[PDB]
Amino acid sequence: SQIRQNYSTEVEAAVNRLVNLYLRASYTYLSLGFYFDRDDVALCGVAHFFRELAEEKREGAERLLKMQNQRGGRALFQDLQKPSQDEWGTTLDAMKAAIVLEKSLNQALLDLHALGSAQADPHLCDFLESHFLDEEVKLIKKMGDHLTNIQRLVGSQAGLGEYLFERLTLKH
Amino acid sequence: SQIRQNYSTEVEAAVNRLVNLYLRASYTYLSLGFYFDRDDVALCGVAHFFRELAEEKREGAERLLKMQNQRGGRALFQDLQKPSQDEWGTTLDAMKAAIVLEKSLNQALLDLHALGSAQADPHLCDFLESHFLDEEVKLIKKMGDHLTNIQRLVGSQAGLGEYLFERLTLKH
Amino acid sequence: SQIRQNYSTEVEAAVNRLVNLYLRASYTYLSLGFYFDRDDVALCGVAHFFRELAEEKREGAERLLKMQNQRGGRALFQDLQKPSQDEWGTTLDAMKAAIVLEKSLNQALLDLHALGSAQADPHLCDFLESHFLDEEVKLIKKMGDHLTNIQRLVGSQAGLGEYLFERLTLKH
Amino acid sequence: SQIRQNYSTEVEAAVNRLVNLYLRASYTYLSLGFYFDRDDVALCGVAHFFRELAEEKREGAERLLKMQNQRGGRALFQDLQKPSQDEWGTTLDAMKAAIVLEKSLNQALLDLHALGSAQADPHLCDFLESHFLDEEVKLIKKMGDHLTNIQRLVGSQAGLGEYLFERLTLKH
Amino acid sequence: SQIRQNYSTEVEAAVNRLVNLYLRASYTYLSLGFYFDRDDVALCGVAHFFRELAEEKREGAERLLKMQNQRGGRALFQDLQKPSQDEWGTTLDAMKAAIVLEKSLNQALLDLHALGSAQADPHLCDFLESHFLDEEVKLIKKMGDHLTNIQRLVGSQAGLGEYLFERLTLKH
Ligand SMILES: [Pd+2]
Ligand SMILES: [Pd+2]
Ligand SMILES: [Pd+2]
Ligand SMILES: [Pd+2]
Ligand SMILES: [Pd+2]
Ligand SMILES: [Pd+2]
Ligand SMILES: [Pd+2]
Ligand SMILES: [Pd+2]
Ligand SMILES: [Pd+2]
Ligand SMILES: [Pd+2]
Repeated sequence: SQIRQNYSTEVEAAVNRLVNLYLRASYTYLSLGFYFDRDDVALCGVAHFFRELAEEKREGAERLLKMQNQRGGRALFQDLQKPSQDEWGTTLDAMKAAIVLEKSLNQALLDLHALGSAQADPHLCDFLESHFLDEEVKLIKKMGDHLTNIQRLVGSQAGLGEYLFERLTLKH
Repeated sequence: SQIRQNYSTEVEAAVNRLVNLYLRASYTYLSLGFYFDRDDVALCGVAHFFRELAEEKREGAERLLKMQNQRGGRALFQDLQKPSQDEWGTTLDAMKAAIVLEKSLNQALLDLHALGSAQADPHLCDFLESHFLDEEVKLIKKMGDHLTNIQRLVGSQAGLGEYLFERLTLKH
Repeated sequence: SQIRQNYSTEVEAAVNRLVNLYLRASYTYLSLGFYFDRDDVALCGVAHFFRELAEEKREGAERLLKMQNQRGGRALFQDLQKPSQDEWGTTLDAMKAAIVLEKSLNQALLDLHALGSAQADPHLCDFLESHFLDEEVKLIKKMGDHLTNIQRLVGSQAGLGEYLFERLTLKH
Repeated sequence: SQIRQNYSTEVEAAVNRLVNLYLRASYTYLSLGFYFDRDDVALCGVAHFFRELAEEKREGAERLLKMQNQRGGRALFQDLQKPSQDEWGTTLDAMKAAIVLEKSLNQALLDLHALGSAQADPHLCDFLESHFLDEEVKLIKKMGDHLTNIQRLVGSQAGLGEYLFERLTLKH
Repeated sequence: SQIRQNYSTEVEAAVNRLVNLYLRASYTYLSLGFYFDRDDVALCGVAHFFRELAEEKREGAERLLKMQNQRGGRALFQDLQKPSQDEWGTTLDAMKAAIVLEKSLNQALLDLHALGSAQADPHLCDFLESHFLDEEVKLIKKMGDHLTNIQRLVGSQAGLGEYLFERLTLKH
């Protein structure tokens, strides 16, 4: 290094883990994105929603890696586990799986902020705030909104509701 | 001629047949296009979808004919059989008939490419690639997507789903 | 006069009657237009569709009156009977009543053309062609298209279909 | 239907026949268009002249089909016979065959107008006037002009005249 | 090298030969181009037609050489034989010699594609397709068209036809 200052080995390690988490989340969204582009699923707006998220999670991993280098920490990459599912069911199933995924990332961010606080590392605490914490809260709110609307559309005709939600809410 | 080189009589004949196939497909789509413009059918977006395809298949026949002349082959036209139906039923029925039609054209293209390969005619093989093969794959994918969405909309209220699909997917 | 030439008293009288018919049709559409603007009916697109027709039928009467003066005939106005209904029921009911109304105007136009032919009055025959006959055919076709779509939307949930048709077909 | 008014079964049938005629004429011009693009014929302006006509005749069939639906008639398609020739000889031969073809279409239009008159169908009579009758007269006049100029160029050197006509009159 | 992969010595050698062929063809067209600029020949459009081809064949050799380096093959240049003639006779003679030349290049391209296929070298097969095969087919078609028109103009007055072709087809 030569630059490292007030940056604990504990935070460095947690940041590398959080990179793996974000990359895993990107991979999961990549899978979701292609599943909804299958000719037997064919929900364009849902596919684009998840493809967009795959890109956001990748960008989050890259921002963490840049920060790791800015602090004099060292990136360490691990094997990326495949997503939990090969097929993702309905839009409802997928949005449920998405909120749980996001909740898990948010909790990892909270655990890291807690560690930053315990380690008296305010640069970390700020970094997470501006790039990650508020973004997660806004995203989880949106998914909750979507889940509520998906659920109101289930009714007795599930196909009709799945079509209308994709057409009228997720418009490409 | 004076220009013909490496262009077998077998390929020349197959190209003339494929022209007839494409023209037949154009005629079929012309019929479909007008059927959905009937006052007792009246699905504007479906009519435009098939009218657009009638034009594409005609253009495909014309490109084959131009290629036939470029190679020194001779166009031979045959009687064009009328479409298989006078009335085409629902949007679902029509999209089903469309995919089968496209599959039959795609298989004719594949048979011709195979013949090109057996005849060692790379100009042919390339021509088909760029103008026909990838276009068919994209088109069949789209029709599969449409079929999936049509089918999800059938539910218990078929009229409602047929209206919504035309309004929200085929928007003119 | 001083200008009247080849213009029979029979045609002059029929033209005055046709003016009354067109004005009556305008009045009927005026009533329809306001009925769909009632707070307990409230179908904006349907209201605008009929208001637009009230204006078209008025313009048709004015064109006939201008022609009457161009030929040296004399406008004679009669009492305008009120519309056949005070309340018009559903969009379906109204579109049914509209097509019958239009059919009755079209038949009056046909009867007048027949009279023009019997009276050897080609200026009349042409006038009706360009301003009235083709317009009626296009309009009746459109109403037939609408009726078909309204009817497909009735299903088991009439309110839903009436709302969707107004929102998605009659968009203001 | 629900819209059909003053539209006889005789006219409906004649319109379907006239569609077949126009489509046949389009096919004939398509054949002519490609024949003049053969490397051993190679008269660019003549090819474009006939290709342009193939498109015009197709558009004429489509306008008739649209009108058939506007009146509440039902399109019925028949097998399209191949053109009368596989090879078309000289520009002269082709222009001679073109005028006869056009004369045959014009006579079909005249027969249909006569039927419209006998059936007291002024909408038909007008439709044919504006879209077909005057167009045929202008086109036949042009072909007559071309035939006269082709014939003056035959002389003792037929190749020279055929080249000059294509270069100087049919300029692409 | 360090980059060479799936690139046989047989293909490398054939590519070097094809470079020599293309350069020879450029030289031949250079000779043709200047012959038609002689004060006692003086056919401007014919000169420009061949000068343009000299440049195209040179560009083809350069594209092959670039590809040879892209694959890790090594350019080897050989003595360039002078053209088969010092004087080229009529436009007809020259266009005849041009088509034979082009046919010989096309056959070399076909032989190389065949070799690519036997050597399982798809990058080669594609390269030839896009840059060479379709270009040759279009060019040979054009020369066939020209030959047909030249021949129709010979008549009984060869000078007149040679002048008219240069003026009216090869316009600079
Ligand atoms: Pd999409
Ligand atoms: Pd999309
Ligand atoms: Pd439409
Ligand atoms: Pd439309
Ligand atoms: Pd309104
Ligand atoms: Pd409104
Ligand atoms: Pd051309
Ligand atoms: Pd041209
Ligand atoms: Pd020059
Ligand atoms: Pd010059």
